[PDB]
Amino acid sequence: VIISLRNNHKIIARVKAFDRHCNMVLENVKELWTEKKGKNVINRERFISKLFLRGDSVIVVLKTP
Amino acid sequence: MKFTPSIVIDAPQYYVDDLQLETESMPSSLKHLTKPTHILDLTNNDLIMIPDLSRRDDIHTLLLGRNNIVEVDVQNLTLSNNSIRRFEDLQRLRRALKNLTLIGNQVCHLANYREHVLRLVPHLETLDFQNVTAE
Amino acid sequence: NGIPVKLLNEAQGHIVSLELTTGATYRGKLVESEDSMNVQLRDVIATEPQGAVTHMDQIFVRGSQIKFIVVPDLLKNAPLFK
Amino acid sequence: VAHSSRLANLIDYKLRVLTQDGRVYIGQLMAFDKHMNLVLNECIEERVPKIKVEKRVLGLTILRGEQILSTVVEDKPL
Amino acid sequence: PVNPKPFLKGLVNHRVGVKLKSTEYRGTLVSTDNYFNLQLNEAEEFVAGVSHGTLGEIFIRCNNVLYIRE
Amino acid sequence: VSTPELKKYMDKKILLNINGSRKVAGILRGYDIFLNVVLDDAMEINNHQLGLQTVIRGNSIISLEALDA
Amino acid sequence: GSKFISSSEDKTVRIWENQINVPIKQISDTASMPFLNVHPNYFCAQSMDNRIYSFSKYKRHPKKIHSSAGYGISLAFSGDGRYICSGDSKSRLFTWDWNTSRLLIPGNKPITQVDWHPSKVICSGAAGKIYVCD
Amino acid sequence: MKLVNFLKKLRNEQVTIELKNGTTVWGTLQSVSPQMNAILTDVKLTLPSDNIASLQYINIRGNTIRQIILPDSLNLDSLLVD
Amino acid sequence: MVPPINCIFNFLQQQTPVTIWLFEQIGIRIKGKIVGFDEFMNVVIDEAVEIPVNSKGTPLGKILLKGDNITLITS
RNA sequence: AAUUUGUUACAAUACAUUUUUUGGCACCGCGACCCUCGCACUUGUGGAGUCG
Repeated sequence: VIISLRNNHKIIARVKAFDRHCNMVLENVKELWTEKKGKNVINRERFISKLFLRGDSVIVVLKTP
Repeated sequence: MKFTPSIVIDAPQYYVDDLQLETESMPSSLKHLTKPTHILDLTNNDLIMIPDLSRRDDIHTLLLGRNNIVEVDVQNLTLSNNSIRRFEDLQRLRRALKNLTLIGNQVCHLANYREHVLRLVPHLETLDFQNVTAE
Repeated sequence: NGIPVKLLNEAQGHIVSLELTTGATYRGKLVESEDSMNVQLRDVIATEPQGAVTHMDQIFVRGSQIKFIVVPDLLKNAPLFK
Repeated sequence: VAHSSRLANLIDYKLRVLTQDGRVYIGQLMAFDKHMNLVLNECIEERVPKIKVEKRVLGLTILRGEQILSTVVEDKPL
Repeated sequence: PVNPKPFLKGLVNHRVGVKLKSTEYRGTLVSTDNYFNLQLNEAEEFVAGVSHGTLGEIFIRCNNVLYIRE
Repeated sequence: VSTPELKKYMDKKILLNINGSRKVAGILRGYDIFLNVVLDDAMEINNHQLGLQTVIRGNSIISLEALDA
Repeated sequence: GSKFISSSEDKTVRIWENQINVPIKQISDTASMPFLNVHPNYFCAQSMDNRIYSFSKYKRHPKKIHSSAGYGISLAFSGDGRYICSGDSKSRLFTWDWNTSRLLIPGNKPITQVDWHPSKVICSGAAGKIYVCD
Repeated sequence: MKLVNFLKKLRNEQVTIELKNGTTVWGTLQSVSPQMNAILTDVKLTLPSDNIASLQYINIRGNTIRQIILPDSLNLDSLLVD
Repeated sequence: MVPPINCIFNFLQQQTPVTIWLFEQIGIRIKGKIVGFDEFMNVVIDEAVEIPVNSKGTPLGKILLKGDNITLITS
């Protein structure tokens, strides 16, 4: 599943935990953003094995079948 | 009476009139202060050389009054009443520094002492409690 | 209950300084304080974040938007802490 | 610095403190809170303009936890 | 007579659009709660009135919401 | 829990300094424990009044500095 | 000392100190202790389902599920299977086991209580009869 | 149910932590509060293209911590048990 | 004293021209008629109109604007 | 020639919608001049003129 986030981070990851706050424990984690000081165009993404996440960050979660 | 870790740990610690530590023949073992002081008072000791410091990012004021400083290995450096004798011995201060005091050092009476300091340590704005002026 | 709150309450009467989220420092006699740091102050100067200062009478401030409060150093002595 | 468990156990230690605006408050923690508000004994706000450390001595300061980011130990007691 | 929560309840299984703290959305509402978190199907991402992408099945977090509309 | 003691400021014109470097004026008519303000209307700071009476939300208030003493 | 001995369905036996009002000693070796009896040697005989111990062992196959101590150091054990298990107190040996005749249900045959006089035995039974064993 | 509990259970772990302002923080979690206030030891602060700054002890606040990057080896199901 | 809740209720009863300001958003305002009431500042407001502020008029339908992002009311 | 028991007090072992921790985040000073000689506990501190 993919998650949109406040800081422009598309978090494509496998969900493990879930709560009232929409905090999440994540496996198989693959974030997507862009380190870019203007004018520039770069698209970057990194793999992380295991990752805890805070809920205020979360804007919209989505499920791609 | 070596400057030791144990010595530093029982030393008066307070907020001065900045965080200051109240303090010896050789400056050593400063690691134990843990870079927690803005000022260190080393007045009235027997240090010969201003050297031996660890990396101390906090330290902005060094009061080194009435010691025996004859050689130099930070915004304010007070060296009043020490033993610096040659203009060339003050050269290492060019690599630092806005407030500098070297009064009561033999070097003071050397011809052109003030102009020499000003040209070699241009970052100093107040020298011996007098404003470095443009002229 | 919060000891900082208590301290603030104690500081009532005294001339506290007071910066907000905006970064607009005030100084004045602390008239009233509440559990939520809802401060009122008298005879209060008001510095702009850029620099300029403005005198004003009886300012109210809501603790939410308060950043930090400076209290006079006499309160250090006694007798809230122990 | 010592290897503490909590903040409460390290009361009265000289503290570096960061806040959301980017200022750095330094001073001894006199008292803590349920919401991490800090009383600081001899507080100095240290700020950095967009160069080199600007410095302001405050005094006894109540500091709101909302704005607090993180606290670090500057030195030992006394 | 019409409060908000009941309106929200009524509007389940119907088209809705959401603005944020900004980008517009467009999708059929699945369900809602007291906190005003959302779950939508056939989500279309109106980037300032420009349907950039069609995500489909989504869950919007409450605090980023601005307003609901048909 | 406790009520904001604004009974001193009741029925006086106040500069409600509000979120986003904005302002409001007007005479104070009421309030609550969340510090929402109900006030008989005035201008937004050259100047232009909107409304007969106005209600400002609690969160939005930076300050409510008294115009009258 | 301990002036009160107690036995509970948590399968412990406590030796109480009443003046201070707290347990002096705990005896956990039982795996509910439904009966005790005081030897007229300053000790106690404690019971459980299959194992009758003593406290300052007694050989028992399953007797599960009262005790009485003669002044001659004979230790009686009433069964719920209707068997009367007599012991010596010193040894732990079981020298006799009897079976009562129910009455004029086979479930109703058991021994609810029992006592010795100040050479005779008196056992109330669940069959609505008292029996006197000589 | 609670992730707080899970967090608490995670003790003595050398972990990276990511903040709302993007600061990467390499340290050993000695403890965490019920409200996610992280208490680290052997700490290393780096920004997301500039030099590093190391520190012995850091108490970071719960509201700031965006993502705690967990250790390499971890049994998650077990942790999730009450 | 006139509480905020009471005021809101009155407004609802009336059905009058309400002009809402947005929290941390200067450029936009809303203009409609209050239909709903909540325990929090949240309400439903049918026949709403989005407005770009004078540093014209834009189309908008029926809306509930969420309580957290409200600032001003007038009715 | 410290140990146990009882009583009293304090502290520790709950939850997201406006005041804290479910975030509205991200992309006076430096040149000049001249005034004041005053025993204190401090927002700040002479004035004219130029530079930022």
